[PDB]
Amino acid sequence: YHVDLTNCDREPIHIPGYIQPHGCLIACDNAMRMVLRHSENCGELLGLEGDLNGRTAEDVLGKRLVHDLRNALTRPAMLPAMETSDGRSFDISLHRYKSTTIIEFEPSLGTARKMVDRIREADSVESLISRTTRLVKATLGYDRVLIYRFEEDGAGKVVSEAKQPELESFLGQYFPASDIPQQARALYLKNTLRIISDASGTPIPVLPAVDVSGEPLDLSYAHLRNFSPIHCEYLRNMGVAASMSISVIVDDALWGLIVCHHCSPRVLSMPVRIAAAMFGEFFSMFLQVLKQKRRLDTINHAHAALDRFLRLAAHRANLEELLVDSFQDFARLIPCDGVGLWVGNNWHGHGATPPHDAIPRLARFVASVSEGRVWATHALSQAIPEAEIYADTAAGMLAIPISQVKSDYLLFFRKEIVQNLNWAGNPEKSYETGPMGDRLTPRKSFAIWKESVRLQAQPWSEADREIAETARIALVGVAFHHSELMAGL
Ligand SMILES: *C/C=C1/C(=C/C2=NC(=C\c3[nH]c(/C=C4/NC(=O)C(C=C)=C4C)c(C)c3CCC(=O)O)/C(CCC(=O)O)=C2C)NC(=O)[C@H]1C
Repeated sequence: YHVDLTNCDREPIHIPGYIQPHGCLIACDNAMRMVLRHSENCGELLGLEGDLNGRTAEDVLGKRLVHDLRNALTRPAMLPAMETSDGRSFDISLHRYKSTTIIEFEPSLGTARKMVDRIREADSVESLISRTTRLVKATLGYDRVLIYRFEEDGAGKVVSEAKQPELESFLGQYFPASDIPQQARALYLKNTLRIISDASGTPIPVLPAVDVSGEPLDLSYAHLRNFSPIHCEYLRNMGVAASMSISVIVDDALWGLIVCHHCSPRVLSMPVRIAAAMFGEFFSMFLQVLKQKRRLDTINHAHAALDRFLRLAAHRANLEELLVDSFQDFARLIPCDGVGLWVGNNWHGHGATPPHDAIPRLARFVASVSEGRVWATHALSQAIPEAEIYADTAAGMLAIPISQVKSDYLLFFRKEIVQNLNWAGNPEKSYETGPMGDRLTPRKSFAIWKESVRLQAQPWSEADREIAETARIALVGVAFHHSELMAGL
């Protein structure tokens, strides 16, 4: 077995058989009686000799320490400043997973509260995320701090950045979903924090990698777990020697990551990591609440806007004329780059929309698939091949029925997503490569993403769809109310 670009999507990164060099690791049985595995550097760090496997935990660590560890017993217990029998001092991380006890040893001020105080008053998602990269960079001292937000398809967008002036910007850039494989996302979801202390360091083998019964050691919750050589190469091509990531959990899902990159080796001590993880939890909670508030404000605004229109309709004899005069104002309901009105087989457009002569084909399509419901796509050329030609202007379409009887619609459009990019990076910046080649570089990642979203628009969110359904009911309703008046006209 060797990992490469053909099979890295399935790399079993939870069982790498190695740890990072800034600590050592002992695996014991579920009762913590016997040593089953140990990293090769345990002898050096703990002051021991030969094969530790088979020796008892007490033999290896001391009765005192084993007692304290048992008492501490999948969320790892953090025990700063513990001592082994001979007086060597360690920050110890202890957990049980799959009924194996894993003990991690690192040879070894109100920070979290003060950091959290500086974000608690953020009053929008942007205000929260902008200040956080700045704050985390200043407090933790990394050369770059980013926040990635995952799109619905899994792609990452770099939504905030604080960096050393001489580093290139990645702000507004996207990376393909495949840049972080599924197993990596599963581990990000399980552990608040992920540390890479030295990307160019030499990893330390776990002894044995595979036990007598054929089982590998599952290091899913071990902070010393080594990382993929694919990512190692990616980091090295970027000039990045160390990282720490904080998982952003919103509504029980992985919303994104706060990622700290350092151009030289770096690892935070256990007490600072505890503070950073606590910060991450509060950041996640506050973000969750701010997203929810923004959604509420958006729905509230839309209802008020629909009421304003209904108020006008109550003083107009001719609803169709009112719609022809007003339809552009519905662009305020749902973010869009254009909007149009298809009523009585005539088209009226505003903003970025398909060309006038393309509309009858589009309207026939909408009438065939709507079935009196909101219908939406962010890949219009997949439904109408001829739409490819105008994808630069209108690649996404959301259609709202506005009559219970006639095939009349209000149509919202969005441009293909590359047209709305706001990328702060340097197009002249290039990257060196290793054996796997230029795939493992930001430049190439971004190019792959751009190619993957050709002819597609930003997807219509659940909130967009909810507003559209409310608008359908309002407009179908008022059309029915005016139907005798319009029959007369
Ligand atoms: C086929 C597998 C691939 C792969 C695997 C891994 N990626 C991991 C982390 C990771 N990779 C990236 C990708 C980036 N794309 C960019 O464009 C960019 C910067 C502009 C970056 C940094 C990211 C964002 C991350 C998240 C951590 C970080 O940002 O430093 C990963 C886990 C590493 C670990 O064990 O902690 C695996 C495994 N990466 C690939 O690119 C493909 C080929």
